[PDB]
Amino acid sequence: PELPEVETVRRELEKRIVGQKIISIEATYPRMVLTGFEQLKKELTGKIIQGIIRRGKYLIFEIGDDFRLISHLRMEGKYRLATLDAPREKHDHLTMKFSDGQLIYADVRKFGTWELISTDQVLPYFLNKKIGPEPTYEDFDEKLFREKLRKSTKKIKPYLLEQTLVAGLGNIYVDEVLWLAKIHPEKEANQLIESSIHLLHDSIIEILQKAIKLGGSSITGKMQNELQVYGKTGEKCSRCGAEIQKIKVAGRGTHFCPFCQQK
Amino acid sequence: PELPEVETVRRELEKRIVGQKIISIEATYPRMVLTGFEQLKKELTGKIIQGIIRRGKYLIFEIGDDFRLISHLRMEGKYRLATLDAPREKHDHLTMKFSDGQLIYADVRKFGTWELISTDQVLPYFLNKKIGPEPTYEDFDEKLFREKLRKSTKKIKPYLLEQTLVAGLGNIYVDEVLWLAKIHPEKEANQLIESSIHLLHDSIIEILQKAIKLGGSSIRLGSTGKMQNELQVYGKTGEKCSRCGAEIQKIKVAGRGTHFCPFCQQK
DNA sequence: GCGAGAAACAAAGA
DNA sequence: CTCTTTGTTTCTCG
Ligand SMILES: [Zn+2]
Ligand SMILES: [Zn+2]
Repeated sequence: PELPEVETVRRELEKRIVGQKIISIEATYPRMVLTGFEQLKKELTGKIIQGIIRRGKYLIFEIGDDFRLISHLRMEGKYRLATLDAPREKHDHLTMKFSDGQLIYADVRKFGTWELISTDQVLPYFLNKKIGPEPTYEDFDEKLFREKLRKSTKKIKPYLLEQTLVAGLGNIYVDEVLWLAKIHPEKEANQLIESSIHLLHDSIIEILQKAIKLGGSSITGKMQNELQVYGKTGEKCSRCGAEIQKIKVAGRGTHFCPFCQQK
Repeated sequence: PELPEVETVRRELEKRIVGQKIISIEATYPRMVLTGFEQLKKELTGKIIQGIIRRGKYLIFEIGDDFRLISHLRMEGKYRLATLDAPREKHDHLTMKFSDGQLIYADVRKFGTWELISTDQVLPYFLNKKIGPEPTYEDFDEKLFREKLRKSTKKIKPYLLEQTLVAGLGNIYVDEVLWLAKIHPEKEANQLIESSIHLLHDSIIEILQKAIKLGGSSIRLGSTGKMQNELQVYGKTGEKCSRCGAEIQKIKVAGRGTHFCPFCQQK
């Protein structure tokens, strides 16, 4: 999941679990709680979920007043709400039990993480990750973006995916955005023109905000209907009729139009 | 690679290339020759490799009389000897060709460097970097070492890594030394006792010489090492300390992965 | 001071 | 990027 998907998860959870008291926390894979499962159990049991925030692809549960739970799903993490008598599934790892149901975290890869952070350490935690700005016209400043790009010979796709220029792009939306901006994924950042950078800036926001609006991509989101390159190897570019190509860039599957996006 | 690995490489090359005349030097990544690839090609082509020395982690090729080739392998740099018709490999950057084969330099991450330096600028090259002493009893004076430590607030692990106190420790051997001397990586230099310092000094020499003897550490020319079997903490996270039984922990210290026994090494 | 970060880069690991 | 980490050194930041 990318930013839009995480934000969709944040909204669904906000509607459903805010106000709920945690009766118990149990784990079949405590190691995914990097800060220590027993500590987390001690501090959050009996507390009320007050809210759920997001920064980048990170979810932030406001539980009690002193601590926050920072959850990253990584590649395959998924939350579901189940009844109390719900049977286990193979890749369930963690559960928060409430008086009339439970919030289960599952992850086939076991990459996702929980981190218990004191409230005062949340801003620092994100500063320290060097996470870039939210992809909004409010936060994502084109001048700073331009300045950083002009200073780098990094290929634009991998650089965008670092999360430092702007937060929230994954493999799917980076390909979408480069297509929309007519930029080759292996173009060196400092070869981008000013106008090209402007369009890239806006396409980042426009695609990610649109995808939030459609509840993310499901491959129950609807953004998958609006994908122009991801998964369309061989099909015709809607803009020029060229066959969409798939190459590997810094180890990642990459879809692009060979006419609309040229190095 | 660290000092022991560079020494192992220096030995293997010394045995195999001294006396060879350079027929050609070619590069697919000329930018790693920081002083200018073309000048290097022009100055070394046709000359005989007379010897290879080492200072710290640096290799020093004596080729001809007027110039020295100073090579640093940084993180992953690797030399090998191949036949003349050898296929290229993905991360090969430079080759030095001889009449019966070639010496190829490869480096996945492209951190490694070559520099052409005139012979009478070699000693100043090293002085200018402030490289510390070689880790031998003869060169590594405990008295200077002590004075430098007593005067500094630096955390001991990053200070050792700087190469100025003593030359040749990298992330592996610094972790190993500190565990042997029972010193916490984050301990400030000036809080070290004279007896700690003495033990530290000796452990540096003892580990780096045992490492050279064992042909270096082969984790993932030079690649037949045995020292990796003698490691006590580096990469042993979650395993038992061999001295006290406690769980080896890993933390980050000045940006580097750091393995210690928290029982044996208290800050 | 100092330590922290970042640059240079690619691929493996969790 | 899903993100972090890696056998180094040199450099700028705060
Ligand atoms: Zn097209
Ligand atoms: Zn111990």
